[PDB]
Amino acid sequence: NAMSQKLYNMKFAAVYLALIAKVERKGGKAESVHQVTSWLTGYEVSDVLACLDRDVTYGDFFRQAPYYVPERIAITGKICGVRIEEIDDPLMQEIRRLDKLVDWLAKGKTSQQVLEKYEKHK
Repeated sequence: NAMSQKLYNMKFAAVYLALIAKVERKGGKAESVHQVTSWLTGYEVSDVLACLDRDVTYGDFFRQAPYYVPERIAITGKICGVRIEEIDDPLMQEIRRLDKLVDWLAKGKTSQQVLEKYEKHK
């Protein structure tokens, strides 16, 4: 429930491990989190894991994402109290899109089901 830009300067590793803990507490798997994070940001799963041993901030992880996936614009709706598509701050908006993907995992979707939700075909 970190809502402000104070989030950007919190350490990546602790913040990301808390996402995983949420999913594991609800019977999901750490690997599913890595998979949806990789999909969203363009980071390889191994890249995400390497960041656990760095002192990079959560904000700087998102600022340096190699390739945001086009289908992420379809990640709409509410999370952490606010409408994702109406978030003005572009960095917070990507962060909240990850929170939405992780919410699906905490709610029992596999990463395959989450990707299938947002990948759009002609």
